[PDB]
Amino acid sequence: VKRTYQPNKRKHSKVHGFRKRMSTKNGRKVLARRRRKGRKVLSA
Amino acid sequence: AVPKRRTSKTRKNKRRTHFKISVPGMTECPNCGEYKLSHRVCKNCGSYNG
Amino acid sequence: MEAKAVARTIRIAPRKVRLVLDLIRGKNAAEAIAILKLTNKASSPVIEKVLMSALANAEHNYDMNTDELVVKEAYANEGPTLKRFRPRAQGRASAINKRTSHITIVVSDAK
Amino acid sequence: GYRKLGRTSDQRKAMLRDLATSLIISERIETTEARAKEVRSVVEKLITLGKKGDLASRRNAAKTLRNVEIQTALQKLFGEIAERYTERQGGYTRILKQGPRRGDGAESVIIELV
RNA sequence: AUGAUGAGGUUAAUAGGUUCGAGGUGGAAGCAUGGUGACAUGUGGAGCUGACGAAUACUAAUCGAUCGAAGACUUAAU
RNA sequence: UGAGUAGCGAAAGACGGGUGAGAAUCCCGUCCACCGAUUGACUAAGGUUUCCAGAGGAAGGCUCGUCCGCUCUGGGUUAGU
RNA sequence: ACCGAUAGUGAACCAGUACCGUGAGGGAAAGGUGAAAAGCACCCCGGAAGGGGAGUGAAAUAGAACCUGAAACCGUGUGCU
RNA sequence: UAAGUUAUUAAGGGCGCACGGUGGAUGCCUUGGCACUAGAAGCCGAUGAAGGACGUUACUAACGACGAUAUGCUUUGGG
Repeated sequence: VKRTYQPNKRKHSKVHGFRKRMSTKNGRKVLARRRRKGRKVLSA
Repeated sequence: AVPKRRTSKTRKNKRRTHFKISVPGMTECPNCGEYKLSHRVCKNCGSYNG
Repeated sequence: MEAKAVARTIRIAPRKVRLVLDLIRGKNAAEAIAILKLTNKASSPVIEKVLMSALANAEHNYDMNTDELVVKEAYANEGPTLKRFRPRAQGRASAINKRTSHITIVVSDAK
Repeated sequence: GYRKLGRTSDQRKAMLRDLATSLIISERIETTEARAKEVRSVVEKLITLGKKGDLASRRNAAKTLRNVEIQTALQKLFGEIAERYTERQGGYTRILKQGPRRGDGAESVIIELV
């Protein structure tokens, strides 16, 4: 049975990485919203 | 099926009446001096001599 | 006098130890030792070591003769359980209690 | 059958050939009571073949032993094991109870050649 | 099912083996002879044989330990 | 409480000798058994120290464990192609 | 004329962390020996764990599973039935 | 002999008390929170920000402090 999560490094960093979030305008807001919370992992 | 209703600690303690073990059924070996199981060998230093 | 010995947080369920503690409660000392030696139960060696400890405290801690003592008391209380799990079918998961016990033995010379 | 031992017919026959060979090699082995009551009837019928001593007996005994070295287990039979019981009739083994064992509570016996 | 209930525990036949039979299969290994050979024939209804009948202690039921009575009171009769 | 109840996850092990407080379950050995267009050999993802040697037995291991993919202590990855 | 560790911040603790999700995001639970560590030298049973003494202490059912220690629940002995 | 009546047994159970275990309520305490008052202050950044990664001690796993001058340096006052 093929499950929903197949791990992959390139896709993970190319969709959810810092550069991808710091690229668009609602990704800078995600970082600005995760920094305020105090999260120790902003993007990965 | 599921129990319809809880079991008292009277019913439980009654039903555990015959749930026990018995004394091992042992004799005294007339060489070792110590105790042993009848028809088995002397687990202490010794033999059977049957 | 009475001597006593305890073994705390023995890792055996208490109602498995109470089965073999009931065979030796009341008997003599050298008889109870052979009973604990010649029984199939897994809790026999533990109770045997606790009984030998209570028989050894009597010779040294309070001087008395070890050929007269009788097992005056022998019981097992509960102790802190351990909480483990077992993952069953369809995502569920059931509990597992790893019980422990405290075995106490008191030997007296009848005086 | 005579008595089953939790093994299927094939695994049981193999286990009995194994046990009888080990017994005639070492001459006293520690096993379980229920198997000691079954090797009793398989080793005693091999010493009868060893006491007959024909060539048809070597070949009808070769089909119940295993091929292990020591001599071979078939040469120890027809030699020493068959020379010492040349006047004894029957009762070539003896089983002794030792007691239950840890882990199974299975009565472990010793069986040897009398 | 387990126990229980039956046959027995050395002053013994209860089981296993071992000797002898019943029933089963169907004529063995080895050798000899006849064939180029596959094979056939002879000794020998042979030889193998779980549970069935008889006998024999050869081996194992050793040594030993537990439970279990002294018989209530009235009345009539003798 | 249900209750010492259901289960203990497809399958062939037997003995000998060790070690040890303790062995059906650990180490060595002989016999047997299983796969063999695969349960064998090599590598991409993906895991990320799980690899090795010396010690350990509280918890994990559906039992045991003197053992381990677990705990402790020291190590191990070498490019002009 | 605010709370007093189920309260008061989600967080009196090394918490926005174990973790859980592909991700945006969600989110706990965990306080207290003693006045001073004076935190049990030494002897005995045990392989160790754990005890029983003897000592520290005003107190050891104060021994780091540390103030007090209750109810459900689990046992051991017994008076009447 | 006869007729009749009655009792001890407790495998186990019920109630009452004595002594233990479990578990962590309650009492008392507080390293920290909540809601406010009066007075500073109400921006930092291309001279490289907020926020972080990696490192630094005789050991160092982590937290604070710090930055190849690294568990910190000089100098002027307090002590």
